[PDB]
Amino acid sequence: AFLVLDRPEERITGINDPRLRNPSDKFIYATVKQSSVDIYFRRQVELST
Amino acid sequence: DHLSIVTLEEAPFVIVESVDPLSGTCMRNTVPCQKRI
Repeated sequence: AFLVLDRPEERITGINDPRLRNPSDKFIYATVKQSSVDIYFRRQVELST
Repeated sequence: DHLSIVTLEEAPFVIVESVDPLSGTCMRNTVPCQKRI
């Protein structure tokens, strides 16, 4: 039982993941300044946080 | 018509934010509101 479920969890399901939809300092998001990704997030309504 | 509505800052219901420094007035998905002191 200990060996079966000592499995770490990694980020999946893209930006739809609610486990880290709310920002916190433990994990860091990043992109490249002045790119298409910056325009996409800046022009999105729900993706403002 | 035109009418005035009271509101109060709440956690997920009414989040009051400062004025937008990029657009200038307010961002998308937001509505201007006033306050007196």
